[PDB]
Amino acid sequence: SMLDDAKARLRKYDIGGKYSHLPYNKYSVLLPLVAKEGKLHLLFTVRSEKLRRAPGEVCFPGGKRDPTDMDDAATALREAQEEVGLRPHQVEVVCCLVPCLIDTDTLITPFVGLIDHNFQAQPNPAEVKDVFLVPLAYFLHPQVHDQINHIFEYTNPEDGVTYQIKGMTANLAVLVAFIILEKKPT
Ligand SMILES: O[C@@H]1C[C@H](c2ccccc2)[C@H]2C[C@@H]3CNC[C@]31N2
Repeated sequence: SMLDDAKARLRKYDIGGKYSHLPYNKYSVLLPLVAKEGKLHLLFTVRSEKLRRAPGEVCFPGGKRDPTDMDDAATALREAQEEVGLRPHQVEVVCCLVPCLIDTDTLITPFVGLIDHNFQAQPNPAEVKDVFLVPLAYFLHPQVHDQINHIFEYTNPEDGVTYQIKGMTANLAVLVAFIILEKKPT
């Protein structure tokens, strides 16, 4: 099946806990995979303005580890619940992808999660201004704009609204698309 095929591909790139004990400032992100209309999609947030860290940007759900988190996957799930109301029974964490090093003292750990078909996003307006889906296949042939910095523009065919996706978020989206969609019969 489509979902079993995706999880089996993703498992080959799981690094597990290999890098999780190193002494960094620690953040996790959840890359949430949603099946709709026979295709895979990724779920993105638009961050609120009132936030000190990173206002108005397109990002995956996530944030800073705290002392309650049992492990780095727990951080990602805690933060996804607070931002969009995703509950634990509604997500299966499939793997941990290559972490991202930033600013010399920070390590960001990405987890891929499969999302239950009955989940419906409840944006928390104190953290998130918007929540939207992008088909995974988009990231193999994106609409690119140069700010030189590469920026993707995605227009939702439902309402004509355009979103800009860039930086680590765009890099991780392309990676997940390559892992899941490369070399597939039609
Ligand atoms: O907040 C996250 C994590 C990263 C981060 C960088 C520096 C300090 C803290 C955190 C970057 C890259 C991520 C893209 N979405 C916002 C985002 N900023």
